Amino acid sequence: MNPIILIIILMTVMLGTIIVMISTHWLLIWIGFEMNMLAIIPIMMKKHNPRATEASTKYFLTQSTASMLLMMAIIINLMFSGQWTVMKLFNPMASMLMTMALAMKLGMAPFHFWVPEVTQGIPLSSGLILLTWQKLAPMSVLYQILPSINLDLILTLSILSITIGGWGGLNQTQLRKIMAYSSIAHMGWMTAVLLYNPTMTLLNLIIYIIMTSTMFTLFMANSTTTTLSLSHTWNKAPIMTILVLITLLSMGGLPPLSGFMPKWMIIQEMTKNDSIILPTLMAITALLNLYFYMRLTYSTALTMFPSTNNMKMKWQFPTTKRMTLLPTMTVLSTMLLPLTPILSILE
Amino acid sequence: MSLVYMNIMMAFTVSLTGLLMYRSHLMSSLLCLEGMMLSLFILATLMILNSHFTLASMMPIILLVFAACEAALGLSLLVMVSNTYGTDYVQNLNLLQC
Amino acid sequence: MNLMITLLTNFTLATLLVTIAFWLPQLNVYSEKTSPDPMGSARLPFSMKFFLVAITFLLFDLEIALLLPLPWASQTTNLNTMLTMALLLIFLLAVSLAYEWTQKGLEWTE
Amino acid sequence: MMTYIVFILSIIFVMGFVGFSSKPSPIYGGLGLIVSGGVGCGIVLNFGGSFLGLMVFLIYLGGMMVVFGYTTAMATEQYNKVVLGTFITGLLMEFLMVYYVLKDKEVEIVFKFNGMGDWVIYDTGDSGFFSEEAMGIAALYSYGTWLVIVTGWSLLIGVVVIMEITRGN
Amino acid sequence: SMMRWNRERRRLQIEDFEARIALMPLLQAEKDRRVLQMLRENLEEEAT
Amino acid sequence: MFMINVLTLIIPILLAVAFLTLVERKVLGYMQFRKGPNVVGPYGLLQPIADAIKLFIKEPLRPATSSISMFILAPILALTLALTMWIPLPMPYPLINMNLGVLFMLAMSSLAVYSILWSGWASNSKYALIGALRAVAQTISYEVTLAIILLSVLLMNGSFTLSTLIITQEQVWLIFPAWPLAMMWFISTLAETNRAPFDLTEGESGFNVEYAAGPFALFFMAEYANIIMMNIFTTTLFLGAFHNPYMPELYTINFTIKSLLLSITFLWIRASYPRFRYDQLMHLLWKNFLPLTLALCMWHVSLPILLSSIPPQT
Amino acid sequence: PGIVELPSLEDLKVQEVKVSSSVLKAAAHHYGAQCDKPNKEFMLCRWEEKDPRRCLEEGKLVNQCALEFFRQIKRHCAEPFTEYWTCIDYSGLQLFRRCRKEQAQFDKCVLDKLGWVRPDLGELSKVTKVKTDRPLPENPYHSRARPEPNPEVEGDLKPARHGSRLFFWTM
Amino acid sequence: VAAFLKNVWAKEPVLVASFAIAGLAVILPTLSPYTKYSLMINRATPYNYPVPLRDDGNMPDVPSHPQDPQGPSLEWLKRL
Ligand SMILES: CCCCCCCCCCCCCCCCCC(=O)OC[C@H](COP(=O)([O-])OC[C@H](O)COP(=O)([O-])OC[C@H](COC(=O)CCCCCCCCCCCCCCCCC)OC(=O)CCCCCCCCCCCCCCCCC)OC(=O)CCCCCCCCCCCCCCCCC
Ligand SMILES: CCCCCCCCCCCCCCCCCC(=O)OC[C@H](COP(=O)([O-])OCC[N+](C)(C)C)OC(=O)CCCCCCCCCCCCCCCCC
Ligand SMILES: CCCCCCCCCCCCCCCCCC(=O)OC[C@H](COP(=O)(O)OCCN)OC(=O)CCCCCCCCCCCCCCCCC
Ligand SMILES: CCCCCCCCCCCCCCCCCC(=O)OC[C@H](COP(=O)(O)OCCN)OC(=O)CCCCCCCCCCCCCCCCC
Ligand SMILES: CCCCCCCCCCCCCCCCCC(=O)OC[C@H](COP(=O)(O)OCCN)OC(=O)CCCCCCCCCCCCCCCCC
Ligand SMILES: CCCCCCCCCCCCCCCCCC(=O)OC[C@H](COP(=O)(O)OCCN)OC(=O)CCCCCCCCCCCCCCCCC
Ligand SMILES: CCCCCCCCCCC1=C(C)C(=O)C(OC)=C(OC)C1=O
Repeated sequence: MNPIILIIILMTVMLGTIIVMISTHWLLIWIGFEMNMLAIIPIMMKKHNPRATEASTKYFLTQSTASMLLMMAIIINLMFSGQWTVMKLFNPMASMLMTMALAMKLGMAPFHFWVPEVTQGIPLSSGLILLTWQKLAPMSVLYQILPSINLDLILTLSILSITIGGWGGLNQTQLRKIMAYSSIAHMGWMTAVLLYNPTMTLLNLIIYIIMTSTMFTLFMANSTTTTLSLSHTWNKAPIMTILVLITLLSMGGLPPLSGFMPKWMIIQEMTKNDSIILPTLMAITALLNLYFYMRLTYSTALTMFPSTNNMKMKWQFPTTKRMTLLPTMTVLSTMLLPLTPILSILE
Repeated sequence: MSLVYMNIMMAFTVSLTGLLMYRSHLMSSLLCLEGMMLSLFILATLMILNSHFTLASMMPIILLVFAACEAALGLSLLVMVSNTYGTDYVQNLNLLQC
Repeated sequence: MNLMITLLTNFTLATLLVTIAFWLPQLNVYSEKTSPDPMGSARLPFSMKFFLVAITFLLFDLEIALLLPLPWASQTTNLNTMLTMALLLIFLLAVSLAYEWTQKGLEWTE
Repeated sequence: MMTYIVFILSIIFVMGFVGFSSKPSPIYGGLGLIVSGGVGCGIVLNFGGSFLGLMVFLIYLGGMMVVFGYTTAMATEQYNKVVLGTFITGLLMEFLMVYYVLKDKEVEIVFKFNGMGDWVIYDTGDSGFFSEEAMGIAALYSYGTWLVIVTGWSLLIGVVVIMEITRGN
Repeated sequence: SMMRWNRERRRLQIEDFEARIALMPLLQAEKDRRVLQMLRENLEEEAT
Repeated sequence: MFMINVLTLIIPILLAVAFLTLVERKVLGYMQFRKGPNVVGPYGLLQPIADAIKLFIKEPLRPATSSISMFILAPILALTLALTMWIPLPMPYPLINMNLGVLFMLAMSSLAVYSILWSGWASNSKYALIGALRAVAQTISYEVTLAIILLSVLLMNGSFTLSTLIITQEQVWLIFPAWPLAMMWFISTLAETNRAPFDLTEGESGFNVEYAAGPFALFFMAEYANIIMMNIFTTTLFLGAFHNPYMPELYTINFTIKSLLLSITFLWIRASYPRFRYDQLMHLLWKNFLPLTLALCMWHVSLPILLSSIPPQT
Repeated sequence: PGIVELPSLEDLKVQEVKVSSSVLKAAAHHYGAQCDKPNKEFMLCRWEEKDPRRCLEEGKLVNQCALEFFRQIKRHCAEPFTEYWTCIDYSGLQLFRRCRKEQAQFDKCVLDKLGWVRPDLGELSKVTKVKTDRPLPENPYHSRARPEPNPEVEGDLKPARHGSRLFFWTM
Repeated sequence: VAAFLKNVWAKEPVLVASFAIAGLAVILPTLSPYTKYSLMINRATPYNYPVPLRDDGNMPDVPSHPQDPQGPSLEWLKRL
């Protein structure tokens, strides 16, 4: 791609998400989602192979269906309220359709079935955009309509996302599908605390974006898309095994790491509202996520898989890749738990 | 409420269930998607013309234009699928199971 | 109402002439014909260029749809804003045409 | 009967969708969506949306379904039970809706719907020397500055996007 | 030529609009009595 | 009484299309230093009648169609659209006086490519389908400059009302402020009707070669109805005549003479030029007419504002 | 809810202005000049009361002052007015510009026999002021009392007592 | 700045005419003395009813009648 065209298209992706974040009219919400989808389609077809076209086709169909359900929710809101303010909705049918549309955009279960496919079909940078930046606009719309969201629906979507993202990653060896099922489980954790305390939703989103950006940046810096090529990292760059170790132990939520920070705070807000069974079962289900994280750490950091002979050639060349913000994101995704009361800046 | 809204919502649900149950062609899916858009256009239009809400009369045109651009993008994706397999059959798009 | 009558009359006269043109020479008993194209049986090769000119039509047609309320929009009292946005829409259609030019999109059907 | 005419068009509208949602072939489905666009345009025109109905013709039908039929004719090389069963299923469900809301003057599928003719919901005044819908669309250039900017930018970006993804390089 | 003639056409439009404006109070009074006539007839037949 | 008015619209359309074929053969005769038909009738006035009776008893060509239904629908759609383009035409009074008659005609002419597309797919010939796709791409290409030129002209009108376009041109023809729009408009209407030098359905297969003599004659007469109609619309749009409201036949005689001269100008352009190659009229549209059309659209937006010549809405 | 309060059919009886729209449009500028005061009293009452039932009598004054307008045309200048509205009436859009000599004869005859001056371009579209005796409505929308707002913030902003109070953090 | 202009007018007169007419359309309404009258004519066009004001007693600029001297005038439009 022309680098100017890449810059303009990424600015248009950012422009669509910012238009979702700043607008007060539902048509401009729908326009921001349309602009976001339209501009992110060339990011997914960056390498021009049939898997990228299949992934972009599946992504287009799911996001287009969600955009139509979003506009139907908007139009039913205009029926039953005669206005367009991006606020609570004035009909439970429009609220259900908008919650379904945003669950389709986030890829929350049972609308999750596109997320491990599309992330597999696209490069690591476009998968990073899809799993970090593409969550921000629907979580903003869910942030602003929470006086109308059905509790039973949002918690059903949450627990179904956490369980299916837990069981889905246990069978994987491809790293992008592992990050995609990790995405489904973490979006379940974000929407489970939305009606209780949306500041903890924003906290979980920020810590998730930091940890996912760290893991995709490590996968780009080591050029590894599979488990078994990630296991060659100790013979190529031994520091990267330490970094994937501490970041995967963070993403499982082990204290004293910072990925323990969101889910604990989520439990801290779900027991105030007299829900004990639900965050307990959520926390027990997150052990599955931690299990396949531990599988990746056993393959990469804590053991040494056998390498090949041609690795000895790559010993003579340092990494020329711009590992952008990788030490910053590595420090932030691990050593941030002593600064847990910083979360009040998200209120 | 009014009787024409029943038919326009039922049209949106019929085009929904057509778009949610693929047969073989991706073009038929795109036609169901644009039927969903057309019913949204009609429903928005009948409300805004009924309510005499003047500033939203430019709203359905916008709802047309973006979504037709969306349709263009969908057609382009279909063509790329058709330039890989020769057909736009949705069962050819199954490589991402593994 | 008069429009619907006129459409029905035009459609009925068209259907009547098509029925006459498909069934007046069927009354003859001419002969049965056995009758056993530049391409013989080769499948139609896809042209990327015909699809690109149709999509370029579709996108410029959407930009035209935006341009269509200008004879009404000239009547406004916010004329500086109206003129700025009219020139901006026609300029963005021109920038779309220029980008379609410079990346060789208008080639071999120029 | 003529007081129900928009309703009648809407019935045909729903019938037209059971045309292409059952998906016989994308070309007959294209034809069914064209007929659906024409009758939905008639529904729009009978409330006073003249400009919006001519946008359905010029831009949806004459603009976009032309490109759908054009792209479709460059595929699906020229020469079912599920289609026929789906079509009769949708038609019988729609005529049961018609029968219920005409025998009862009220129905409730998801929302409550009156069964009177939809002429009853109109306004009893005049708009003077202008169409209100024409002036609301004319306000796109005076009041709709941000909407014009984001729409024209999305169309320019859409041109760029189609030229990037249809190139293969 | 279009300058001179469209300025004349705007003046003729203002003359038509001021004829309309001068007629609107009579039409508004007749419209009010019209709709109250119809509502009183509907009320009496609802009563019977 | 209104049905009589519809019949006195659409039966003279068919008669004028019938004798336009004679006028074309005669005028193309004398421009080619020969005569046209003068044997069959006195001065050849029975040539269209004889040819209609010949074509309506010719053997049906009997194709194997991919679709029977669209093969029937394409002549029906062609004739229906070619007859409904006439009903808002103010000559001096339209049959249907509608507020948005210009946009109505632009819409109903945008729908005319489906007859070409459906007849191309309804044939089993792949080469006929390729010709249909080329003809549709040509027509939808020139519709872009139709819409933008037409918008730029109606910026001087004030509305989409076709009858207002007579009031607009009472002091001067609208070809004087808009002759570059008029000449690109005229060549774009020449390319809409697939008329020479843009007739690639006869340049070396047409989209409608599988039709029998009757239905192909119906396509042919829908095409000539479109030709006469677009010449009348161009006459109304740029050469608007004097109209005395107490004597409407003065306007009828005047627009009739101008529309006849413009149809003969179509006949005289096909007697003068070779065809374009297909990419060459694509080059003519996208790289020549469309940049000038966008530039003149900017000019005709900004020009009533800078001269204080904004036309009235009503 | 309540019962709607409609005026009786006797309260709606008035001597109508039974003339066609070309008669009204041909006399429109002199009607706006001569019948200014009851018309603007009625339209001020109509935009202030937002209820036609509260505006009936003024409306009757309109329907009383229009007739006295037309009788004074019928007593003096019936034939130039008749020729003029006939020429207006021929046009399907009822153009003023087609009928300037009949307008000139009617304006001449009215200016000589009644002294009425036809308003210039701009005058009938002016916003005028109306002296009334009816009171200004204190609640034309028939609205109830608004809810009291939430209590605002006041006072100095003290630091958080012993910090965040988040489980063990002392700041 | 002059050889390039004669070069592009020799090669591409369609595009030179296009950019020239577009440049005139951009810059010329800001240089025209009659752009003000377009605004003044569009605000002089009475689509709505001139809803009168209640005479409080102190409004010296608001007329009591259309034929009064005070109020907005259209002498500039009749004269130009
Ligand atoms: C005249 C103008 C100038 C005046 C100057 C006056 C000062 C002069 C001296 C200048 C230097 C001052 C340094 C800061 C003051 C002392 C802070 C302190 O000790 O807080 C006690 C703090 C609470 O004890 P305390 O008896 O209640 O308070 C005594 C004071 O009143 C403490 O006051 P407080 O109660 O107001 O403290 C507030 C609150 C008090 O704390 C709390 O409310 C409790 C919550 C604390 C965080 C708990 C997080 C639990 C989960 C994560 C566990 C971390 C893993 C362990 C480390 C892994 C390996 C690095 O602190 C925090 O929440 C901040 C977080 C902890 C950071 C403390 C400062 C560290 C600076 C250097 C960092 C180097 C790495 C240290 C280790 C990294 C982890 C801390 O102790 C702990 O939490 C124990 C953990 C160790 C704390 C860091 C010790 C700092 C000195 C390290 C030097 C050796 C470095 C060796 C190499 C690097 C490591 C391998
Ligand atoms: C409506 C009534 C009739 C209207 C007039 C039409 C009658 C004459 C018709 C003759 C027969 C035509 C048959 C088809 C012809 C097709 C070929 C053809 O002509 O192609 C078009 C040709 C194409 O030229 P070309 O393709 O030969 O040129 C070569 C181009 N390159 C280098 C790219 C290969 O010309 C145009 O596109 C021009 C269209 C009209 C332009 C009008 C411009 C008006 C002046 C503007 C201002 C200029 C000064 C600068 C600014 C000053 C400001 C103060
Ligand atoms: C309430 C919150 C509101 C919002 C707050 C802000 C949210 C920020 C969300 C961040 C989302 C980041 C999305 C990904 C980056 C986008 C640009 C991009 O595509 O970068 C990748 C780029 C592609 O280069 P390429 O050459 O294609 O690489 C493949 C190999 N050839 O280049 C590369 O591949 C270089 C390799 C390293 C790239 C690292 C990028 C990290 C970006 C995220 C930083 C962490 C988030 C910011 C801090 C927390 C904010 C909440
Ligand atoms: C009950 C009794 C009637 C039964 C049904 C019949 C209905 C009426 C049909 C028409 C009249 C019947 C006779 C037809 C012609 C017979 C005579 C004939 O052929 O005369 C030849 C003569 C020209 O001589 P020619 O041989 O051409 O010599 C060449 C010059 N050296 O030819 C001429 O001079 C010209 C001949 C013209 C033929 C008539 C005109 C055409 C038909 C008009 C009506 C039908 C079509 C209506 C319009 C259709 C759509 C356009
Ligand atoms: C394959 C199928 C068969 C194909 C061949 C036949 C169909 C194609 C050719 C005919 C196309 C039909 C077009 C019908 C609508 C045209 C638009 C229209 O109505 O514009 C005229 C006018 C708008 O102007 P305006 O003056 O503002 O309105 C009157 C206010 N005084 O508005 C009016 O005057 C409004 C009049 C009342 C409303 C008329 C509604 C018409 C009936 C519904 C649509 C019928 C066509 C459906 C099929 C389309 C093509 C598939
Ligand atoms: C600022 C006002 C608004 C401007 C934007 C709106 C313009 C309205 C018209 C829309 C035009 C859209 C398409 C424009 C594409 C331009 C790029 C281009 O065509 O480059 C290629 C061309 C050489 O053509 P080639 O590639 O060989 O194609 C085969 C034909 N020979 O290369 C060329 O021919 C060179 C073209 C550039 C030079 C043109 C100079 C004209 C100068 C006129 C006077 C100044 C007018 C004021 C504006 C500034 C212009 C720079
Ligand atoms: C309803 C039928 C009316 C009469 C038919 C149309 C008028 C006669 C046109 C004859 C004709 C001529 C002269 C003709 O030259 C020609 O070939 C190009 C045709 O197409 C096959 C024709 O149809």
